[PDB]
Amino acid sequence: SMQDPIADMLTRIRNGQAANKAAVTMPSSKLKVAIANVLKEEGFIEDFKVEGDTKPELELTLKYFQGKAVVESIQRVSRPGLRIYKRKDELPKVMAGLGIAVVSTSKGVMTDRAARQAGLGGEIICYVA
Amino acid sequence: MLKAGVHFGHQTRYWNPKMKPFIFGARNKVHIINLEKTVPMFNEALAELNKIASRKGKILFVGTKRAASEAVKDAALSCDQFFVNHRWLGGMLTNWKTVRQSIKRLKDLETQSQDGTFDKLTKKEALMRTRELEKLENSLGGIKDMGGLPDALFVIDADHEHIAIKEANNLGIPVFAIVDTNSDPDGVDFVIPGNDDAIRAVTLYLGAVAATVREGRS
Amino acid sequence: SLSTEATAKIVSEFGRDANDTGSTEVQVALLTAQINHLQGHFAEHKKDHHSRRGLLRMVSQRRKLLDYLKRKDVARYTQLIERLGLRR
RNA sequence: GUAAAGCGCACGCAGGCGGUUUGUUAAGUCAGAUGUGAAAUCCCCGGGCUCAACCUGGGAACUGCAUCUGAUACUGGCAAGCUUGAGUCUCGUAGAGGGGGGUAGAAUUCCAGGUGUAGCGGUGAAAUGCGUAGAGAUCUGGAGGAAUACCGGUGGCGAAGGCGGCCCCCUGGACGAAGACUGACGCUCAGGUGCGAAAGCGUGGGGAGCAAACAGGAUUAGAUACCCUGGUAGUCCACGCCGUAAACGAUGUCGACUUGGAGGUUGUGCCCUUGAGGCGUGGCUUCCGGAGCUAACGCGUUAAGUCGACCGCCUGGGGAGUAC
Ligand SMILES: [Mg+2]
Ligand SMILES: [Mg+2]
Ligand SMILES: [Mg+2]
Ligand SMILES: [Mg+2]
Ligand SMILES: [Mg+2]
Ligand SMILES: [Mg+2]
Ligand SMILES: [Mg+2]
Ligand SMILES: [Mg+2]
Ligand SMILES: [Mg+2]
Repeated sequence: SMQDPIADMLTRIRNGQAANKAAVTMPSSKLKVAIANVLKEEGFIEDFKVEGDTKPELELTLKYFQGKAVVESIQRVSRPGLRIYKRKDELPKVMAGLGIAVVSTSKGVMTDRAARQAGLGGEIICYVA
Repeated sequence: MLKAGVHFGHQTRYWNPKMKPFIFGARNKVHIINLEKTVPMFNEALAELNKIASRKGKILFVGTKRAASEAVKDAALSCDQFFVNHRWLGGMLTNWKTVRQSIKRLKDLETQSQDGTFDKLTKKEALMRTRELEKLENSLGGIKDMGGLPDALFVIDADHEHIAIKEANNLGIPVFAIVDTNSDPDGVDFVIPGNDDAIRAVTLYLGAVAATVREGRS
Repeated sequence: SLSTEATAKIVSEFGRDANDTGSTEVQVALLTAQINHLQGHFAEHKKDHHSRRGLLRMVSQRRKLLDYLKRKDVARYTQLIERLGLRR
């Protein structure tokens, strides 16, 4: 079952990007949003929406560049049944910096760089290259 | 459809998920080429063409298809153009260095029986070779005079002249083809969603491009 | 497996409202139905393993429903078991 | 998947993982501080022996544990819900699903009698064998047992193994339809429990055909076989036992994504339904194939593609799935 919601979003993204699709649909959730936000605020997706008041969806728009998709690669990290928490001096650097590491901190779910400089660690999420 | 409203769509239901972004419907059990959005590729296909055409660029025109042949043989004859409508050999582009030589015979043997150098020696001899020329002018007589590698190339429908695009894209020759439904618009960097035959259709677009070609060079 | 009246009957008898068969009570009851009644079809035949396999489903499905109750509410549980003498 | 490797298949305790909203807690988590982490090693910068090895000052580090002060996104606890997961109700549809009891017809074998008379049976030939005590053939009646032609199929059902005439009884699952309802009650599962082709075992029945064993007749250099003529267990039944198979898709269960083509089976919505018919929209299922995957063969929305929860298993061949 959907024991891991986050993973669904990540996977649903790369898969779509591969089949060349405008956006992607999926039931959003509190976290799914914050995560998707970073994906936008960082340059991986045009925008996103959450249709449905009773049952929230997610008009996550996919982004592309030349003859290829922007999202070159994105995999899950702190997956369930195997969580991952790192300290301020532990936060990794996705693709030597050319990538992003979504991390959830007690101050919010931003990128590695932001959370790192802020001086606080947090549970990692994914490594959107 | 601007004016090309004389072919609309074709290819029953075999189609191709790739050519999808170039359809309007499927009435009468067959997809309908979205000529409403084909107009861009239509006249524009000649745009990028006139450019290389102005530089006396060597532009080829393939189309072995029975129906196209008789019409293509004249298409490139607009001026400084070459045509290939008789089974695209496997080397007249990627392995030109070889075929280019086989052409020689075509030249001489032709100019031979063309002038006075033919009715010499024995008859049987000439009689036996008085044909070779023909077969040669078919698979070369149109792309013979070509100095070397063509600046670009324009083929009717991808599928058919599959090899044409292949050998080309390998050298880096622009692909000006008219892919439709079944056709695969991946080998053609210059998408031209349109019928793959229909006399009234082919002719219309045949001499069509030629325009920017002849109008290109000054 | 069961019958219209037989079912509908036990339903209301455990449904605060009507057509609320989803109710945990109605389920536990409806489940035990073919259960404590199929005993006959099994007291004999025996070799009827295929239908046996299913018997367990309505048994286990009923089991989880009970354990669930004990967690979502103590009362209803300790009060429902009695009406059927379940759990010994 | 075929190299070593998916338990033959189910149910399920423990364990692992857990859809969504809010609040609350602040345990995991992170930030800070404080102890403490012996010194010596190690490391950085720097000194001292002619350099170096060696010695040495200071710092870093000692991945850690404990307490205190915060932060609250995320995991957990808790409280209240929420409906899309799961399930219940209703009405239907399809089915070689299962147990039980009858029953029908075709054929085989055997018995009895008629007609009839020199063969038959079998083979590559033959022979053994059955025939003048009258076979074979053919006809009439009878007894008995096992299996159900055609339909029948890329078909259907089942967890697996498996499951075919018809009729009834008892019964399991699956699927659609529009709703009504419960409100995460879920996914997986070591061990455990149960199911398990065929053969085999026990007791007791039954026994037509087929047939291990065994006996003849051939074949052959030999023929403990293939072929022929016979034929015992068994095959069938009830109850109990044994658990194996190329228990094979040689591919664990569950959930979500991902171009297409043709065909099958079964359900439903709408439609001049007038009409076979058109447009859809579910379950299951064949074959072809794109991306990608693959060592290749090949897999390909029923994946061997892209991912997530859980479990089982492999670590060179022979010895050996043997010994103990
Ligand atoms: Mg092998
Ligand atoms: Mg193997
Ligand atoms: Mg298996
Ligand atoms: Mg120390
Ligand atoms: Mg919480
Ligand atoms: Mg047996
Ligand atoms: Mg026996
Ligand atoms: Mg099935
Ligand atoms: Mg295939």
